[PDB]
Amino acid sequence: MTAQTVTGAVAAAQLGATLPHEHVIFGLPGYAGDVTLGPFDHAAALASCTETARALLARGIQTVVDATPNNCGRNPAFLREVSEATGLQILCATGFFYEGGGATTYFKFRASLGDAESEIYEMMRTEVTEGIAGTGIRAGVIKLASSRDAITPYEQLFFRAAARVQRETGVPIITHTQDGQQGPQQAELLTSLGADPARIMIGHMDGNTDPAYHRETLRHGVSIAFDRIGLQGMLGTPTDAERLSVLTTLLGEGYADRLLLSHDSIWHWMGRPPAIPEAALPAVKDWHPLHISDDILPDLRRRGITEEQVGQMTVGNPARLFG
Ligand SMILES: [Co+2]
Ligand SMILES: [Co+2]
Repeated sequence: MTAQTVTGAVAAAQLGATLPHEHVIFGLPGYAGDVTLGPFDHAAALASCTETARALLARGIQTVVDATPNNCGRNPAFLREVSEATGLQILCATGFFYEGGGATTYFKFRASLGDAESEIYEMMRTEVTEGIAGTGIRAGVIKLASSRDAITPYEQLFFRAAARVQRETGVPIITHTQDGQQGPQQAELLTSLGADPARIMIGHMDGNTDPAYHRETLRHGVSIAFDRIGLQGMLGTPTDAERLSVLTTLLGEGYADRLLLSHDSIWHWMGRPPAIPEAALPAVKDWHPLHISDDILPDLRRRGITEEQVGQMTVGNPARLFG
């Protein structure tokens, strides 16, 4: 095992309770073009993010997996600052985001002129085994993403590169699914390429409310994450009540060792600060990284989920997957 964090290798048994998909900082592609009126205040970001990390530690959370793709404001050196200041363990990612998420097209262009898969493979392999941008800070997971209606031929370059790095290094893979679709397809493709199903987490599976979809995904041996908990009724995301309805069904069916829980929260936004309109405030009220600890786990316990099941989802599963 060992997990590769931004401060170094840590044993699987030292990961503790983990949030496996969050964003310490995050910018939607294009934020860097808005630098003049949306500059990065490093001191303010560090204060805000350290405060958040201290709050998680208070709740028994010892590790966070930052899922931020390379083109979405990823900043390993900043993650390391937050980690060294607080003791919160942080894994960072290597990967690029879905083909309708912007940026792109740099590799789209390179793919049209040459062997982009091989170049993406070398990037992922270098960032996992040696480090990111000269810093010596290594990625502890590979980030993949697909579009809603298909895993596009362009997206597949990244899936094929990631599978090879996975086979060679053991590194975990976590994913983005768009609008509650393609989970079975991701699982099929990655397993078909010989990637280790005990080291794959199919993401945003809470985006779909039909348990048959989750079950099919789960036939492939992989883990699945209800990782946007708290983001409610916003652009097709279900409510947390709908999420927990599906989760308790799956727990009742013995799936606790393959379910994981997160918020997909953003602790500090790159670019201009977010301007949330009045009618959207309910959607984001509970969308912050203390919601699972304070609201969700106690609610599951009230519903009859056992301490053993909660510990499996929040501690056991991450140790196996990331550790
Ligand atoms: Co995502
Ligand atoms: Co995310």
